[PDB]
Amino acid sequence: VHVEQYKKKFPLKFYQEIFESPFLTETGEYYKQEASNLLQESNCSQYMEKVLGRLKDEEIRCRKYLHPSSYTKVIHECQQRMVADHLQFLHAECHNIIRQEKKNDMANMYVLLRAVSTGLPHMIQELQNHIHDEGLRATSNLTQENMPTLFVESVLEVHGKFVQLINTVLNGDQHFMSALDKALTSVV
Amino acid sequence: HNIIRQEKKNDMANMYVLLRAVSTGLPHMIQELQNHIHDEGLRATSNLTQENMPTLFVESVLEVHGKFVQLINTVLNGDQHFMSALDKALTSVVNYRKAPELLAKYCDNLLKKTENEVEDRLTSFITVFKYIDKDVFQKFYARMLAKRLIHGLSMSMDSEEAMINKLKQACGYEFTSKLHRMYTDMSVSADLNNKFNNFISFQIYVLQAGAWPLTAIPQELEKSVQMFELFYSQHFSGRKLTWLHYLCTGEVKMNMVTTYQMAVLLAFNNKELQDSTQMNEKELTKTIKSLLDVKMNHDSESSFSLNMNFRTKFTPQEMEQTRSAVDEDRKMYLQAAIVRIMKARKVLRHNALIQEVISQSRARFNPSISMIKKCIEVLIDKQYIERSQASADEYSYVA
Amino acid sequence: KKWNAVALWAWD
Repeated sequence: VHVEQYKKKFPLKFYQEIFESPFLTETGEYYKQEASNLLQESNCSQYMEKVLGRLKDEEIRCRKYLHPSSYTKVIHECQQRMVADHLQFLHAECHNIIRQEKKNDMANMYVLLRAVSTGLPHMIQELQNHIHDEGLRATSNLTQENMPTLFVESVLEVHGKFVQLINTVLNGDQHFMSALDKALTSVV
Repeated sequence: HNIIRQEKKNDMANMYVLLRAVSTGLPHMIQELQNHIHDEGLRATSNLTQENMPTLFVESVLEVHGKFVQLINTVLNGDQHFMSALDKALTSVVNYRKAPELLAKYCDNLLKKTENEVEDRLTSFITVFKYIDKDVFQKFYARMLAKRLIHGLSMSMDSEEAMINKLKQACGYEFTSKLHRMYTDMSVSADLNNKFNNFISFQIYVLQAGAWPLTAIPQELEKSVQMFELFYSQHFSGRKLTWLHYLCTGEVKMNMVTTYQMAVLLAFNNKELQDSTQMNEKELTKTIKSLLDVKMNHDSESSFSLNMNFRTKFTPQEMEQTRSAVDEDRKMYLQAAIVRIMKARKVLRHNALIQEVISQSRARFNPSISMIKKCIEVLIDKQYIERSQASADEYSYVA
Repeated sequence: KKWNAVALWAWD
């Protein structure tokens, strides 16, 4: 940079000419092809933990040798080569992780799909489908004396249990609030 | 002093009116009486370590209330200010730094073996519980509730329902929503047995969902074992029928009754038994220890012979688990509460956040400073919190 | 005789 520092316009062009292009392309190629082995290796959850751990290190690695005006572009392609390649596999197997819940799994899952574009919409409807199951359950087969009391004593718990998770495991998001409301506007 | 350290009721009976008339006179006597209240309760309650010790503790807490209510309602006309002193003193004689666990032991002994006597004695119990500051009482109780429900040891159903009915009033449906499910099952289980008896003794209990804290097959059994799925063919669907072989038991005609050593006797009474384990050999070794215990002539690796020398009828780790089993839910609820509170206000002080979360979640758990200290670690791990770097006291919305 | 059986309905 220093040699063309006093070159009034185009301050950083030579840096792009001699360094930026090969360091971008070859490193991206290697980092993308390395993930294929780990994809072949282990489970989807294990793979997600792997990719998160690898994503954590590259930020610290990056700051050691670059200008401040290049923090954003590298991680963009680094993300794409990691997630957009297997977006199909990630959208698949969303079941059995929302049909039950070990909150670590989709807790890891949320950020990756929030980063990549168009990933989120599927999970919204996926959660909405599972919401109804409770409410279509434990509310039917209820015909007895003082039956109005039990109905209201069962509607509220669906809101109560499901608000905590959507406000704890996954940071609060108005989109997720919209799913719960629509599901609750069709159980009573 | 010397008029409240003892009591000739005429003296402070005269005293009360004069200080009620003049301003600012009353506050001193409130704290003065409060100081003397503790002395009893810090006395005659200590130096009490013996057998049946939970009974004596509750048989000593109540008398402090009993004696001191009469005087504050007779010598001195009833005054809510004086009521406040007694309560505060009583909210610090049984919550100092075991008793919350002792209360469950108290309830355990009474119900287990007159009904009016039982009700009268249980009436006094509800008073003490209101002063306890409760997670252990909410969780620890179901454990010996289960052992009374099953393996026999079940008392008059009326008393079981009365305990629930009285406890539900104090804290509503929220506190005791679950336990209403357990007792209803046994009435249904008996009715459930009656209908499927016609499909033909084998009697069977069902358990509701997984809310209960409760947690090779014999060659002659399959005919009835797989016949039970005809009950699914009848009225059930998609439920995983769970033959939980660990805890269950049964009176069977071997020619005791817990399935561990009945599974042993399935080959004993009749390598080959090692294959029949269908489990790790350490558990079977425990079951052979059960044999070695009393009156059972093994050739002993697992080499066995018979004993011709033949009743006719055949733990700290628990609370160690319970100490942190509740604590996990405490950490989860602390994370929840943190998210809700700092995402709602967005401009509050973080020490004021500590106080506000203390106020909001006081009923759920007893607040602790260190847990609040360690809240931000996981949030900053994913950088979930938009942690206000200008002032950590002030906030910014996470999105 | 009488096997004492208990089984929980799970994932109805």
